[PDB]
Amino acid sequence: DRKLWAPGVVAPEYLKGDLAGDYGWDPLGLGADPTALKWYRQSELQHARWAMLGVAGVLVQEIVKPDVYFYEAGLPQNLPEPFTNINMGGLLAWEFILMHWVEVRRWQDYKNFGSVNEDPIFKGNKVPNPEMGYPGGIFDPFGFSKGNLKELQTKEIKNGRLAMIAYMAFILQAQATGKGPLAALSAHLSNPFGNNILKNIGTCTVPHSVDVQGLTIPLTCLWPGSQ
Amino acid sequence: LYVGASQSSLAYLDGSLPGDFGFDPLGLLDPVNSGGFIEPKWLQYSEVIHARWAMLGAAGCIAPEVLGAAGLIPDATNIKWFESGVIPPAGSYNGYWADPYTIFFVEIVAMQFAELRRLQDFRYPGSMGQQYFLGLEAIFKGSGDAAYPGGPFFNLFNLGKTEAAMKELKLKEIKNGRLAMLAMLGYGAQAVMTGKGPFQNLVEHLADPVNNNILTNFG
Amino acid sequence: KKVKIAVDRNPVETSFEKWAKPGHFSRTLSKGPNTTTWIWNLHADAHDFDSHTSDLEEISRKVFSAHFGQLGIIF
Amino acid sequence: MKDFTTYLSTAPVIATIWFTFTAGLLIEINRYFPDPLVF
Amino acid sequence: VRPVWFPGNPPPAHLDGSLAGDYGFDPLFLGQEPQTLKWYVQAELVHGRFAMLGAAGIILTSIGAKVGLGFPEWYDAGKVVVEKNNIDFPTLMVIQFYLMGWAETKRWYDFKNPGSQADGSFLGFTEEFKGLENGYPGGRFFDPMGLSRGDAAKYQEYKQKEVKNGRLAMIACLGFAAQYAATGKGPLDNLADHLADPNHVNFATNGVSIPIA
Amino acid sequence: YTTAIGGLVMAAAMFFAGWFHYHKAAPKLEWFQNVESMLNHHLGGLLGLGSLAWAGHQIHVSLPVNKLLDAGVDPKEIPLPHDLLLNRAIMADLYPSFAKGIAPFFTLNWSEYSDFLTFKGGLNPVTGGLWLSDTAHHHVAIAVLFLVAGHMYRTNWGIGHSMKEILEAHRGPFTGEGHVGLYEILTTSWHAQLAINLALFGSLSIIVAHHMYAMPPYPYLA
Amino acid sequence: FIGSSTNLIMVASTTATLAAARFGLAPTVKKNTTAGLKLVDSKNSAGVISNDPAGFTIVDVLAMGAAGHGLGVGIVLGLKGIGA
Repeated sequence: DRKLWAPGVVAPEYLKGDLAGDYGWDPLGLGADPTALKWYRQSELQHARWAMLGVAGVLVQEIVKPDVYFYEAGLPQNLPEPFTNINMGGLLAWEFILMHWVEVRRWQDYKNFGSVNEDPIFKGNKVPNPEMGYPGGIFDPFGFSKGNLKELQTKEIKNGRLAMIAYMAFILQAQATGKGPLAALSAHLSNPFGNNILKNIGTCTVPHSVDVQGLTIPLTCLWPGSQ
Repeated sequence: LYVGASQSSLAYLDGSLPGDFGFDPLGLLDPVNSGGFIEPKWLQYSEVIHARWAMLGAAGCIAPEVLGAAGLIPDATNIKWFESGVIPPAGSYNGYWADPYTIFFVEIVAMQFAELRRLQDFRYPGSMGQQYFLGLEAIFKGSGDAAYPGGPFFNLFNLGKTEAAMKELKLKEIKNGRLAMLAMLGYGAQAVMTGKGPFQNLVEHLADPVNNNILTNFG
Repeated sequence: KKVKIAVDRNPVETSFEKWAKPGHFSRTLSKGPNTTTWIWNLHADAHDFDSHTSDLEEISRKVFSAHFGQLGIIF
Repeated sequence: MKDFTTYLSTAPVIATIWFTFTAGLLIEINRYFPDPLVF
Repeated sequence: VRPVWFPGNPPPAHLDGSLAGDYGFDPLFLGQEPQTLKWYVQAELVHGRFAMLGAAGIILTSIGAKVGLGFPEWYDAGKVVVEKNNIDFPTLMVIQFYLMGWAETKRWYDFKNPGSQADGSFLGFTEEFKGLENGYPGGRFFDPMGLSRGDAAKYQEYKQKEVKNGRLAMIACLGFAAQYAATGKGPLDNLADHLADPNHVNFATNGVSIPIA
Repeated sequence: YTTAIGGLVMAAAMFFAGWFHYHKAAPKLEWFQNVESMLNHHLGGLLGLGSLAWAGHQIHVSLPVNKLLDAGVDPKEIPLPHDLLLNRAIMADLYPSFAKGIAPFFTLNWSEYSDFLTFKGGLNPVTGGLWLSDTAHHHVAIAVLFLVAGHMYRTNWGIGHSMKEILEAHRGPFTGEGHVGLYEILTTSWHAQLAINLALFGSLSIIVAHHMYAMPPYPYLA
Repeated sequence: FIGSSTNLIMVASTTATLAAARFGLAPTVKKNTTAGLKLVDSKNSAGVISNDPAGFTIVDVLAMGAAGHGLGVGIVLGLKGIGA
């Protein structure tokens, strides 16, 4: 049988190894309901892909632009040309409209599987969509799905889980030290016994609030550290 | 087995319960004409609950002083257990994220949810596994014994699969809990007597045992 | 010979059914009033626990609970 | 609840409630109309 | 089977889940009798609807008071309205009592005798006052959109939504009264003060709720 | 006000206890017939522990507060009872023996506590009542005496006394059998116990009236 | 305090009362007394088990310790009251 999440533990009845990356891990029994299990699988896939994109973006941004802090990169004054000091209202409007459209399409696909595959404007443009959360077609133009989709899906979910943990690590490292992941790694490599979680914890480098152009946005750390 | 045992207690103490050493000179587990709260199920349940709470209490009352003596935690923290905000006349800590009453209200809601659901599993065995609780009812089914519910969360690593292993671990748990209960009683008595932390009392006693004891601390 | 805690579980059910039936404690008063004398009797034998029944256990239980009621009034 | 209402319908409880109502009415009348001797 | 107020405890025998918002909550057995339960159902519905209207009005007026619109607080709106406009307070009281007396008396006698207000003795109207269920007076007047005479399942869902929103509104009105009695400010002022500093601006720091704090 | 709230809580507890003991957990007849155990508890626990607890309150609250009150200190300026119970400096200043702690009690140096445990007698010339140090020492002695008296009857071990045996052993030539059957009478009849208790209780109330007017124990009472 | 008169008197009193009950000279949990102060067998309800050959239980230790402490306290306070 497959290797579980712990030696000697017994996997739940609903976790028979059908989904990719199944380790029989469910201490809260949230997967007991099949509908809830499907929704949680979609949520896990979304979190995994978004976290992988965020981790890759933070790393590439720190490599290409080391003088820009990723935590404060959302400020309009830190945006690159020609988007510097741009109005955030129009930007939020653009993102809201586009993301709302794509997320409503994805949600409708979840509610009714295989019902929004066709393009609503140009008829005939459809995606195969063999499983929920795996549309394919235009989303996979390189044709990497015509093989062992199970092992590839396992690799995707495992890399996504690792990226989720890594992104939260980046967030807490930035909230406790005020620097990016590569900067924190270099600082720890300079003196491992002086720069670590033993001393960096308890201090919250994030300010109380920030005035984004006209309105103020409140900020806080994940733990009650010293401001 | 232990001192103070008698033939009266040995009639109903056959060794089935964990930690059964035949020590009951007051006859509190007599099943004949028993009721209310003085009955074997409630008494055993209360003993294991006190055991776990006292284990957490002993570890939490000695951890900040020990960690502060080693330099792992700063000097702002590392205060006595009775000066952390428990008893304001004895001392309080103002470094929390909110006042102790706000945190106390949060604790009221949290503890009421946990304790009331636990009580319902004791009163109605398995009743916490049917009503919707955001999918958490799958791990609140419990078992026959309210003191040992188990499940995917309460038994996370599935420890004690064998009956003998479970009995061994239960005996270890009750013994550690009884030791922790005695330790908590000693912590309170030392706090009232010496007015210092338990770790400080242990260090002072190890430095000079003849001149640092309950006899010399009377005056 | 052995001093222990001897207690019976749930002997009397908590209900308001007997609250609507005056004189239930007495066999003679449970029939109902026919004359005004009955009313006075209803108050003259309310605490006469040994007159309601001959069971010493029931009388002792009633006395012990009545003591708690008296202590509550005093408090 | 039926037994409780029947208990409340007994002579001492009814007399207590009725006398409390009558006494309260007389007290409130004498409070809003102090010292009434003649009509 | 259905979710109850306190999980694990069986619901009472007089609460079988037929009514809207039934959670088996009756520890004092106030509605144990059927007629008393029917009367209490109508009382709870009236209370919930009045609390919903009151909560919506208080929230809207507080919203207008927070922004520069000149709206007064809910605890001063009566005085502001009676003094700003030449309105006599006893006259308004009598008018409201007349209209409410007519409506409530018709509702009361319909509760005592169901369908008795449909005889046509009130200006010839018959079907507009027949009444669908207890506390649910359907018709073209009270329900002009006809949401109660179409899609029975949707009607039951709306009944559950109505009773739950009414209970929440009753709790909200009690919260408004307690917040004004303790802090002395408007509800949105309390909400803004809490959003400014939630760790130090709450009921545990107002100095009135917890006297030992 | 706090005492009134506590009294209401105690009243609720008493009513709950009566309901619980009549409808949920009712004691059996053999439980009520444990006169030896009941007498041991009433003598030691109730009377002795109550006297000891009141002696502790008098030593830690009544004595310093009343000493400052008789000295002319305003009640607002007098430290709170918990302040007196929290630090040894204030109590040591008011009573020097408090500087030694509870050490003289365990080393059998009770004479050191003579500052707050006296035999003054008479009355306080400032308040007209009995000296509170005398009342505190009185309650201490009463607590020790009642605690000793609470270990006389046999309950579950060999040590102790059996009242039936004591009653049966008292028999002279002028009274025939003696106290035979008295143990069964007092363990089966509530009216006989009520008669004895009411007689001694009324006599005690009269004794209380006499001792209270003759030796006024409260300040500004005489 | 160690070696003083109070300590020696208290230790001697406790040892004397504990040794009397163990060697059949004082009442115990197993042996009672009649009206003529003669040792007789008892009927203890607990029946405390003890590995001691004379049946000395922990209850006997507590009873003898309390009696010895009372005797020692009385002797110490009496000697302190007469100038001895």
